[PDB]
Amino acid sequence: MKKVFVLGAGTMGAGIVQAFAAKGCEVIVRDIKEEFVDRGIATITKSLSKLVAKEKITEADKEEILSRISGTTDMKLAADCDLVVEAAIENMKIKKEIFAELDGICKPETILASNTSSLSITEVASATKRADKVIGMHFFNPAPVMKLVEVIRGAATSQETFDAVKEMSESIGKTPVEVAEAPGFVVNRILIPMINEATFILQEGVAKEEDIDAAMKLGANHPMGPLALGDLIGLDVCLAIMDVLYNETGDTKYRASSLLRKYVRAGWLGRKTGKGFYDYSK
Amino acid sequence: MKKVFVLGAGTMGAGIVQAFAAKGCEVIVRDIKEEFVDRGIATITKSLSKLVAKEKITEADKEEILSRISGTTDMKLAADCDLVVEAAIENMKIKKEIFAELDGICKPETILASNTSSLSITEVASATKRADKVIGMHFFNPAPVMKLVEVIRGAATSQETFDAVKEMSESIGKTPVEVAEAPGFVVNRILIPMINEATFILQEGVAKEEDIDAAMKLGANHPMGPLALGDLIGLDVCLAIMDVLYNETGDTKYRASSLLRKYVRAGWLGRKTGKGFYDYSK
Ligand SMILES: NC(=O)c1ccc[n+]([C@@H]2O[C@H](COP(=O)([O-])OP(=O)(O)OC[C@H]3O[C@@H](n4cnc5c(N)ncnc54)[C@H](O)[C@@H]3O)[C@@H](O)[C@H]2O)c1
Ligand SMILES: NC(=O)c1ccc[n+]([C@@H]2O[C@H](COP(=O)([O-])OP(=O)(O)OC[C@H]3O[C@@H](n4cnc5c(N)ncnc54)[C@H](O)[C@@H]3O)[C@@H](O)[C@H]2O)c1
Repeated sequence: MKKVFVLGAGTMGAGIVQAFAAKGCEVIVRDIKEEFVDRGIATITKSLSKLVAKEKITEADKEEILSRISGTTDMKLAADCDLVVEAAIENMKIKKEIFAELDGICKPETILASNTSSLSITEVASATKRADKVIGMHFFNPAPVMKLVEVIRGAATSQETFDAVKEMSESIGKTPVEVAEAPGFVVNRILIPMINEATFILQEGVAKEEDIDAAMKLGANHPMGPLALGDLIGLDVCLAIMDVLYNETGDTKYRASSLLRKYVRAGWLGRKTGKGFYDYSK
Repeated sequence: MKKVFVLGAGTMGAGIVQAFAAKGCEVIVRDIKEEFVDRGIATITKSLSKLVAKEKITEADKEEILSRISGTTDMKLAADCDLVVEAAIENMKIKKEIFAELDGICKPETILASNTSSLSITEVASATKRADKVIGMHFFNPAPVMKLVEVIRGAATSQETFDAVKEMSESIGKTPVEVAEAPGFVVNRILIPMINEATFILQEGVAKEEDIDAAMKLGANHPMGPLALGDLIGLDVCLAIMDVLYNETGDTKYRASSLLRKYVRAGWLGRKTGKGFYDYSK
């Protein structure tokens, strides 16, 4: 599978597109308006320049990756691609429309994959007549660098479809891991409550921000502490993920701290608002 | 603090002996049998050679260090020490008696600190009449190398004992962090439940061992995955800590999985037994 259709062209779409293109795939990327696609492309172009300045790749590799990527708003261009990776907005109604339409359009061979962090693949695939070829392909930000893809098997995802997505992932130099679908998969299910735990510690006056983080970094060799990491993932995202784990499981274990909900209601979302657990400046 | 008494010639107490001595403190290490003390002094000795091999230090340094360390099995030898660091077995009734004993032996100014991961500094302090001078000094294995020390204030630990242990942590080149005593402090309170969650992920069929650990390594940039890390800490230790956190809080969030109890009951404790989540060799 060398021809890849990617829907959406924000952070993860752009990153995913680059990931596929950088290892020689032909990639079409589809967004809604035309300035979105352009942005997605300029995003990727800025990222590759950062790789050239690092002397990680040549200016020629950059032009070549770019040469492998095309923009469109036409969903019909999906019809002859080997893999679709949907990385549009995290809304179930819409993902179900996208996947239905994609079911109509694409040849019967095409595998259809979502990059959703928090929505059920099984539920998405149920909107199609291709459940055996719907699958989750959950990448990690920034997708061109991070080597993991959680490969999320829905209830009806075939062995054959999993094996194909696995080889496809290795073919672009990523390490796929098989996941029977469950909330939070593996990574977010471990990582996020670890961040929520650091909010509880703080809320219960056990220790202060800088200390909680130094402790995780020096005591556990984590490259960044949990609170900084929350500020970096976004506190709204952290909060939404603890809510999904809690609503899906009914398990009081995944209850978010009151302090986290308050920071999100203040708009203290982290870096991207210049304030979360830490105050930031440009 | 010129002079340090350490209880325990085991893994940690040997490591803590080394951490102090190697920065020029005198140290008296006390265990309950000579064999043990000997074992301990050999361990510092072989660890100091290793440094020597890589020209981290020369022989004169090594033996200069070794000359600062004396062994004993008599508690009464703590009478002139400036700081005690108790790293004996994790058992309340024993710690209480040690600390009662130390309170009788030591000059009024000596600070009594414990390296306990899971017992209340405050309860230990109440077995003495010098609660203001009792504190936890929680090091990380290997104590020579790992920089962090969680400094754990009991309810009655004074500002001046805190300030003193802080300066002393720094003076041996460690980074102290202030902790108001609560179960699991900071590090283990985040880290251990993370390993327990991975055991839950495994028990519920979500994904297999190696995949869980590649996920956390490649998806979150953690230096090791949590299952391997559990095997390294010892699953008996993971379980005990989840059990303290659960009995101390009454919160079901910290309930250990059944898979964890089962592995512990099989003797599959980790590397130390040659088998935990993974099978090991030599
Ligand atoms: N760090 C992360 O953002 C991250 C990591 C892993 C997974 N995810 C998941 O990836 C998905 C996308 O997240 P993102 O961060 O790129 O969001 P984003 O908001 O930055 O980008 C979403 C893009 O999808 C486009 N879009 C909306 N409706 C569309 C449609 N019908 N067709 C084509 N494009 C459409 C939008 O125009 C937008 O450009 C979500 O499912 C999210 O849960 C995100
Ligand atoms: N990784 C770790 O081992 C680790 C890390 C952080 C904290 N701790 C804590 O530090 C303490 C020691 O654990 P360890 O791993 O070194 O155990 P260990 O079994 O390696 O050594 C404990 C030593 O204490 C000795 N001992 C028992 N009763 C004693 C007494 N009354 N006086 C003097 N010595 C006595 C034993 O002879 C033994 O050699 C525990 O409280 C534990 O929770 C351990």
